[PDB]
Amino acid sequence: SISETQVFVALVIALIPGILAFRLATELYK
Amino acid sequence: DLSHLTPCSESPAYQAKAKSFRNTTSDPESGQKRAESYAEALCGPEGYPHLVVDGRLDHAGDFIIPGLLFLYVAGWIGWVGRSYLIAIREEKDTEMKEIIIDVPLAINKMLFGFMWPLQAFGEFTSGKLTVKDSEIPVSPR
Amino acid sequence: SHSVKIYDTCIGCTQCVRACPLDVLEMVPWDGCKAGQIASSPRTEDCVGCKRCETACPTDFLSIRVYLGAETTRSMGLAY
Amino acid sequence: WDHVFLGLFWMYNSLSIVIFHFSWKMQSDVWGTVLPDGSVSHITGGNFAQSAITINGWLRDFLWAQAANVINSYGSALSAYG
Amino acid sequence: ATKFPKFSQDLAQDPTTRRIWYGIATAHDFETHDGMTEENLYQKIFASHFGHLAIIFLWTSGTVFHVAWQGNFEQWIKDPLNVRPIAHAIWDPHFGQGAVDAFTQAGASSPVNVAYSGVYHWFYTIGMTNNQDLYQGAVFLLILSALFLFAGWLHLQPKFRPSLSWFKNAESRLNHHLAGLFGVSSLAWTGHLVHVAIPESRGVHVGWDNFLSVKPHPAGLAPFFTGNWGVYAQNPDTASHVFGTSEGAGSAILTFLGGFHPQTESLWLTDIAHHHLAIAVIFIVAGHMYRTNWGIGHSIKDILAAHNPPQGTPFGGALGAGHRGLYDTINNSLHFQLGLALASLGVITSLVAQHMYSLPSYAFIAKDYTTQAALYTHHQYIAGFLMVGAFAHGAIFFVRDYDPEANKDNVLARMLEHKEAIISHLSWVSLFLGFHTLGLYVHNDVVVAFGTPEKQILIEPVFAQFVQAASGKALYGFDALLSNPDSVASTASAVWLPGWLDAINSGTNSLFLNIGPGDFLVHHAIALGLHTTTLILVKGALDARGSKLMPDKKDFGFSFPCDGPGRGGTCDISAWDAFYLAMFWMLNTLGWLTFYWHWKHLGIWTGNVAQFNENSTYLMGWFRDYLWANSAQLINGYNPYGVNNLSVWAWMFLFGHLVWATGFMFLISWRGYWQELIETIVWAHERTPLANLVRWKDKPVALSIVQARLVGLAHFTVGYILTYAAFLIASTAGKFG
Amino acid sequence: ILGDFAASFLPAILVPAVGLVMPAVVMGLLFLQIESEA
Amino acid sequence: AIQRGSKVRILRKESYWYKDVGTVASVDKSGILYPVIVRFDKVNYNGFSGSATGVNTNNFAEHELEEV
Amino acid sequence: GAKFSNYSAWLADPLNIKPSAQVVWPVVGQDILNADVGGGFHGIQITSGFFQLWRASGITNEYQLYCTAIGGLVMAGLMLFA
Amino acid sequence: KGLTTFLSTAPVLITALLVFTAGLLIEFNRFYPDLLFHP
Ligand code: CLA
Ligand code: CLA
Ligand code: CLA
Ligand code: CLA
Ligand SMILES: CC1=C(/C=C/C(C)=C/C=C/C(C)=C/C=C/C=C(C)/C=C/C=C(C)/C=C/C2=C(C)CCCC2(C)C)C(C)(C)CCC1
Ligand code: SF4
Repeated sequence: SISETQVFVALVIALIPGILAFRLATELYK
Repeated sequence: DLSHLTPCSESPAYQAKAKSFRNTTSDPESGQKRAESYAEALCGPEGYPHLVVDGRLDHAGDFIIPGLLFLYVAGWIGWVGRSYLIAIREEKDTEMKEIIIDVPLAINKMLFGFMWPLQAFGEFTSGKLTVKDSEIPVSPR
Repeated sequence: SHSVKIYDTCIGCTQCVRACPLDVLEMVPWDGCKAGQIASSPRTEDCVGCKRCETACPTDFLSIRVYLGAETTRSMGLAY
Repeated sequence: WDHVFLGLFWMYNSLSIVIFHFSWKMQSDVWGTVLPDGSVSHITGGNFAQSAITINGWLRDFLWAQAANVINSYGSALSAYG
Repeated sequence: ATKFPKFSQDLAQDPTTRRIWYGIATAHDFETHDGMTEENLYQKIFASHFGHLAIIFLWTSGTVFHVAWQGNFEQWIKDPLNVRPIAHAIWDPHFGQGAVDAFTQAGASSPVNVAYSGVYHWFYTIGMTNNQDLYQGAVFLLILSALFLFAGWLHLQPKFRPSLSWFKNAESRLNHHLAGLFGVSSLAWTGHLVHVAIPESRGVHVGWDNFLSVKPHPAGLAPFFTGNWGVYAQNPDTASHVFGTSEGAGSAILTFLGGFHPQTESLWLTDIAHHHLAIAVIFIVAGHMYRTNWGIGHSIKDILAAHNPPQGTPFGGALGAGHRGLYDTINNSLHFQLGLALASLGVITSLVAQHMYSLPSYAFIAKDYTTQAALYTHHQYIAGFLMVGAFAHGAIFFVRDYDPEANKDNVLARMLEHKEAIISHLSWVSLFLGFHTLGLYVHNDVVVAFGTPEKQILIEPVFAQFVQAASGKALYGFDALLSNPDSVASTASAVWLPGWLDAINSGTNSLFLNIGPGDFLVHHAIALGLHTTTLILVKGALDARGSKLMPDKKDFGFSFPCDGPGRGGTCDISAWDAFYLAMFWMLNTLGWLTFYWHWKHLGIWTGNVAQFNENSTYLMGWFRDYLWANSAQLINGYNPYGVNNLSVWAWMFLFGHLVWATGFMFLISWRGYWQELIETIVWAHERTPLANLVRWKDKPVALSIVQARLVGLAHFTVGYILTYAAFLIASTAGKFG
Repeated sequence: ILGDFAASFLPAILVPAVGLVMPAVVMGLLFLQIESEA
Repeated sequence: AIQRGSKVRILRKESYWYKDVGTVASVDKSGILYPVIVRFDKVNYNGFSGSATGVNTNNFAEHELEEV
Repeated sequence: GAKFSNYSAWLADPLNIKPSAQVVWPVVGQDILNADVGGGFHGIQITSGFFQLWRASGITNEYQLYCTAIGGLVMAGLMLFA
Repeated sequence: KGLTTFLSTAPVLITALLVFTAGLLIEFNRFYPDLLFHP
């Protein structure tokens, strides 16, 4: 199985599409 | 050659069913008459007659004879209806005998409706069967 | 507000004005008809869009024609 | 007229629930045979107390269970009902 | 004076609740937005594409991350035929002890969900072995989704916003989509197959560390350039090969047997790689067709304008002007491109559904029956969605993008010229299928009910059985073109035949099933469903611009309620009626074919195929032996005596019934009853004490006519898929689970 | 019930966040967005 | 050639009797846009829902017609 | 009840004979719809409660049902004349 | 005289036609029952 740290690593990796989805959605609004 | 479909006489599932065929009419041997009459068909593994529809002969009785019989009867009905509909047009009061059917005209249309394919071929070759695309109401595009 | 447009295939039968429940329509003089009048829709901001005028029009396709557009508090017909 | 049109659907719903309540309550708690000991063995077995409180109980123990007769009626005297 | 919706100012000054509902539904219709040019339209669509690809990649990343994290991919690869795949864990505050005990399944110590998408078989087939290889794939998909998000944000910046000429460059887009999106991607998947998937099927771990060291063939890249390509097909996999390990394994990376793997009951991975390399070569060659910058190639406009049969041709000028006016009509109209895309995608999704069940490509997926059922039903319902949307966008193209001046007497204009000859003949074929399919079903029902099942009209589907025999099935004894070994096709150099013939003549697979009289009638029901759904869709697409009752249907647009009670009554006359009334027919047709697939495959998987073969000829056998019989373990998912693992599926069954029946409220009851009701509710709110302090900013009105048709349609649809997915999954998981 | 998978406490935090907290935040924010004037 | 009682075919696309033949009831000689009153055998869609009656005549222009 | 029923048979043994008042003509396989209800009578088991109504009315033979049918026809003709 | 016009209406004649057709089919399936196909 994967480790406990790999879950938190994948979460902070997932913040990079988390921020960029917020950046695309506001520019798609404009 | 339909090797999966056996004849019902040679099929050992049809003979088990054919003892217990119920009578349909008041005739007591109606089940036996159905059992002997359905033995010339093809039976599957269930023991029930199957119909092969590809226009072959020795299986034309499944579809070709009933199909041609229906085509004659349906052409009779449609041709007598079209003949009555055409005949009641050009006499200036058509809705009243569209709603209340003129029986003496309808009888003469019906009993002379046996020769529907000859009249259909005559109207097709004469051009009086089909209305030209100019003289017909068409909806806007 | 809805757009009530009156076209030139109008016989001036005044059926649209009598069929109108909110006084959207009226008759103006018109030289292009036998009846000498055509329908007009000045206060079309009061049009709800019921198309009773389109129901009463006797032309093959309707000389008066309602186009449902922006919705206001009068187009919805709201008492509240 | 259209309120009558909708009220026909709602009387269908109302009276369908009424006759379903009847056909389950009487079959589960009234109708049945009498054992020689004296106890009553009902048609379904008194399942209205625990299954008529759930929609799944109404679907399973009433609509699914009691329609086993109407779908297996073919080839029998009640096949016109199927 | 309300800022929502920003894109529409007609809805912004709406003082009612219709403003919010219509700002939700007109958000993605960028063409009707206020102050929208074509140049901004195409760029907003381009960025929405990147956002949608990022949503797809995030969904895939979440799927792989939940297989890696809280699934059992270590335990499943040891016993793929017995261990149940875990999708994800369940954290529910509402569970009692019974639900925690019931959902603690598949060898877990936690409430978990059993995976029915079958991505476990896909991952095991493509080369995934442990959870770390899934975790690195999930992280890579997260990076890919972030990359697509940054690309979409970048292409909204004015430096990188593409011009309108770039978007309408069809020749370059087709070249890069056939050569690069279809050819380079298939070539890369061939590289993964011969580099990872085929050696991992033979026990050889590769990974990202050893792919530059492990050589895929013993003769690596030397027979490729010399020309003797047969070296890659010299030592194929033995029939005694065991998947995931080295015993029985071959060495050839491109075999061409055309059969099934005897263990996994799936296609060979070397066959898959050879197929992908062949289609990658063909797609690259087809990608070198249209001229872009280097003179040589094709221009689509010349191909279209040159394709009109001249005078002296036996068909003559039957097409009129031919195809001139196309490549302007298609390229200018986005709804034409969208309809063509959705039609092609629906057809290939239907092909995916019809091919992944008969020709499985994943290891041990033919013996996971519930995965096959979920995959077939899931792809066929989506194919029906795409096909109805294709026709809906054809209707949208006719109502707001069709120019009769540009399309003058071409094929597209002459479709509208006889637009109702098509509708009349499609109505005829719909009635011709419907009257006689229902007539034979009702006849069989009546004679089976009357104790005489031998009086049934049982028709053997001899044409499709002839097709089966022509593909190599010797069961029907036709001896035609592959059934006999002495045909011109059988005596050819076709070396797929030793694998294909014993793959098709063995009854242990789903390849070319035995079809009988219960397959003829359901196929004609299917033909009735497609013809009738096509009748609603063609009828509304061709009558989109206008017709005899409503000539100016193009002035009100695609989606309007009605045109009043005048002219006899005008309910459902917008071209949106085609979509609205064809969702029902598409769902009915997909219900018919998915009931067909599920009952036939339940008879196959249970081992008792006679139940379908004698009971599907009449509708009471359908109603009893398929619905009532297989709903038994479903509705007993929770009873007074306990809770099973199918309690969530019984709950979804009832939930789908509730949503489907709630749709009837919006579809049968109509608007003014509810407006008259909400007026009394508004009076009650404004006249009661202590609640008239709370005042609405927008005036509560009933849902509009099109909105409520859509809401009832969405309820009907969501209830339909939810209750059939629940019934399907519980029916074939309570038995094979 | 905590699972045998790694970081089993994360369903106990994220599921009430995505099921209760951020839908309340999104409905509040979208309510303020769709009901604000001008 | 347009005179009262002459059978004439309609060239208005949007009309109910497009490419259908009706008789002429009256032609107006004043300067109006649609002077030719044409009466048809069939009836239009016009009327409320459930109405068994409909109109069967309309005014047409000269260029909207052709004499048979 | 007078002609096509087992009412005289039902009055002898009302606990083991089902009420039937409609026979089905044997032209197709609908002769199976004639249920075996007792007393050597085949027909459709009616559920209208006419048999219990006639037992509560004191009707003992089918001639009293035939007279009531004749009186119903006379009263129907009288109502048409009125 | 006005009765024959009522008997010449569409529902009366369609009922007479359907009763005649159903009677012909029923009298055929009594005397010649169980005809699934032509022998
Ligand atoms: C769209 C894809 C997808 C979907 C459907 C799911 C669904 C699920 N996840 Mg999630 N998740 C995903 C992506 C996905 N995830 C990815 C890419 C990661 C990062 C590696 C994870 C990390 C993760 C953790 C660590 C946990 C879950 C859990 C959950 C469950 C409840 C949701 C929750 O509270 O956590 C959501 C929490 C997140 C951090 C997810 C963030 C959003 C992701 C990245 C995708 C964005 C969703 C979508 C594309 C945007 C909205 C679309 C809109 C139109 C609906 C549920 C089974 C919980 C669980 O297992 O409970 C039993 C849990 O604790 N997820
Ligand atoms: C003279 C009568 C007549 C004739 C010959 C036609 C012929 C035609 N119709 Mg039909 N049809 C008619 C009456 C007629 N119909 C009536 C009464 C209805 C209303 C129920 C329809 C409604 C209709 C539909 C909905 C469709 C057709 C279609 C068609 C075509 C294919 C045949 C078919 O599908 O049959 C189908 C026939 C029916 C569904 C009903 C027919 C009812 C009977 C058999 C008609 C004859 C009896 C008549 C009432 C009385 C006869 C007059 C008598 C006093 C002498 C064909 C051009 C299809 C088409 O456009 O294909 C190109 C099409 O989609 N028709
Ligand atoms: C070779 C270079 C190249 C490539 C790879 C791409 C790639 C792509 N372009 Mg692009 N394009 C290019 C150059 C290229 N283009 C050029 C030069 C032009 C300028 C004229 C365009 C202009 C352009 C436009 C205007 C648009 C695209 C879009 C897209 C995307 C298409 C949608 C998608 O992701 O589907 C990918 C789908 C597949 C790979 C599969 C297709 C269906 C297959 C063949 C059916 C069978 C599937 C098979 C069974 C596999 C199953 C999978 C598995 C689970 C079993 C994709 C990322 C769109 C976009 O913006 O997206 C962000 C779009 O708007 N491009
Ligand atoms: C569609 C109409 C319809 C049909 C077909 C029938 C058919 C049936 N009814 Mg029924 N009934 C109906 C409407 C209908 N009823 C209505 C509207 C009422 C209310 C008045 C009743 C009340 C009624 C009762 C009370 C009983 C029946 C019974 C019967 C069954 C045997 C018939 C018989 O001979 O009973 C003959 C029964 C009687 C003569 C007793 C009725 C005497 C009542 C109490 C006096 C009513 C007087 C007057 C007409 C009503 C005035 C109303 C007042 C408020 C002013 C049969 C199933 C009987 C049954 O189920 O037996 C098993 C039974 O006892 N019906
Ligand atoms: C309105 C419109 C529209 C719509 C429509 C639609 C949507 C359509 C679709 C359609 C479809 C989607 C179709 C499909 C088709 C298909 C086909 C046509 C196929 C064929 C095939 C074939 C022919 C095959 C052959 C073969 C082979 C190859 C091998 C084996 C054998 C066989 C024979 C099988 C559009 C969009 C255009 C545009 C606009 C207008
Ligand atoms: S739609 Fe109604 S309110 Fe508006 S002009 Fe016509 S009749 Fe008057």
